[PDB]
Amino acid sequence: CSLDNGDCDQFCHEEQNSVVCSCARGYTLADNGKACIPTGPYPCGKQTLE
Amino acid sequence: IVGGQECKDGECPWQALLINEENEGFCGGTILSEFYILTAAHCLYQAKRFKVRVGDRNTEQEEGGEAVHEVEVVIKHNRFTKETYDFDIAVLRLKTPITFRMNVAPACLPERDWAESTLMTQKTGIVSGFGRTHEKGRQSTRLKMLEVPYVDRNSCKLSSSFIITQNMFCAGYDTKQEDACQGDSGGPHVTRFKDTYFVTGIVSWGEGCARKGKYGIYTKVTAFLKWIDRSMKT
Ligand SMILES: CO[C@@H]1C[C@H](C(=O)Nc2ccc(-c3ccccc3S(C)(=O)=O)cc2F)N(C(=O)Nc2ccc(Cl)cc2)C1
Ligand SMILES: [Ca+2]
Ligand SMILES: [Ca+2]
Repeated sequence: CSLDNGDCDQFCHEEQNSVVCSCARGYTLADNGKACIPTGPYPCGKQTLE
Repeated sequence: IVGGQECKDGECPWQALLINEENEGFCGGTILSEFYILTAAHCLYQAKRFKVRVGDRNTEQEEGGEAVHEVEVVIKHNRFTKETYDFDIAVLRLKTPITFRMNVAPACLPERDWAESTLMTQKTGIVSGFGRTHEKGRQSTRLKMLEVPYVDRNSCKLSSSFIITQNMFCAGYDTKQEDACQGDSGGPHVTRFKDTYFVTGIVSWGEGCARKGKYGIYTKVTAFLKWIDRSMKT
């Protein structure tokens, strides 16, 4: 997790000497196990456009 | 906010404003979810009864995007003391849920270890509010934001006339005339990481505003993550 946040979008943990990414409430971890996808409208921490 | 810039449309959607009986703002807050608001404990001993306004950017004209919410439960940290300003944190449960929309969205709550290692080690954070734009000035009519550098802990312990506890952290500039101020208290201090903003602090206090050799003091959210989680379930 020390190298570019383990390539994680948000939370990064080093379980068993291996990167494990996770996300904040309202987001689901993408298939690649790194990106965080908003589960719906107005996800936390995002500036609003509309 | 002294200095800084005006929050443009949709830039500070997690900002909440505590308003008194006169519908006048006196403190800020951070939207955590549709039912919860994060603020400073000292802001509670600063008004009889109050409500929470979200979606506002200009306290003068009525945009139509603003919304007022009554407070159902006030959860103030039992250890807060006006004597040390330590444990300056409170959580508010609203009577009705907030409707997210343009200018209304929650800031993300981060995990403790990750936040301390990845967020607070960042170069800067962002503070926002409707507070005074000058130490002796008046309450700001427009919502403003300011990028504040994280300050070395030893650096500000030396700069403070008061004890800086482990529940506090400093941010701002030593000599540059930019800082949060009275009226911004209870408001958000967020840190951006890969285009996502996480709440990292609560505007708490400072000796004057934007004064040389002095910094802004904020409640360290990471020190209360478990307390916040518990408050949000009850
Ligand atoms: C004079 O300052 C004026 C008035 C007001 C204020 O009340 N200050 C303020 C509060 C608490 C303590 C203190 C802290 C620890 C232990 C004991 C005390 S004590 C015995 O109560 O003095 C010190 C202080 F200066 N202020 C701001 O809060 N402004 C501001 C707020 C947030 C930020 Cl990020 C930057 C600026 C500007
Ligand atoms: Ca308005
Ligand atoms: Ca200063």
